[PDB]
Amino acid sequence: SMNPPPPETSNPNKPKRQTNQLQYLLRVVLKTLWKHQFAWPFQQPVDAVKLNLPDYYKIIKTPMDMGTIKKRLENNYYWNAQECIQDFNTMFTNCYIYNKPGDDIVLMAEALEKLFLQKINELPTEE
Ligand SMILES: COc1cc(C(=O)NC2CCN(C)CC2)ccc1Nc1ncc2c(n1)N(C1CCCC1)CC(F)(F)C(=O)N2C
Repeated sequence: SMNPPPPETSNPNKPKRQTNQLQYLLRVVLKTLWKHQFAWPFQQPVDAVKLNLPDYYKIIKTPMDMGTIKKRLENNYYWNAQECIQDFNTMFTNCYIYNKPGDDIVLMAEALEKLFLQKINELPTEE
């Protein structure tokens, strides 16, 4: 089976704004997660072909990854911080859905999610 095209990261027809919360999501949240020792499987779309997972895109219909999230942030693709937060949650929950409790990849996602939740708890108030 083929991989799907990666999620869209740019759309010239979308309105754009910068907010202190979206700036925080890029400068603090994404940066903190990216450098984590368990980040690397989440830094690009799942390549189901390379990984020989023919059923991955049969099961996961809303793929997401931190490479995509970062590009969306850099491109001012998001209008609301909540959109970006949803994309992180989609990434984590896709991992839990496809895989099984206790799997190494799940433990990796769990560590990132812990850190994510800590940083989102420190999200500054909308200015
Ligand atoms: C360079 O990339 C990899 C390389 C190798 C790699 O090189 N593995 C080697 C390990 C040692 N043997 C000897 C050869 C292959 C393994 C995994 C990689 N990448 C990856 N990215 C993302 C996911 C994932 N993997 N998952 C893992 C679970 C276990 C097998 C895929 C399952 C998943 F479903 F796709 C998933 O949810 N995510 C989040």
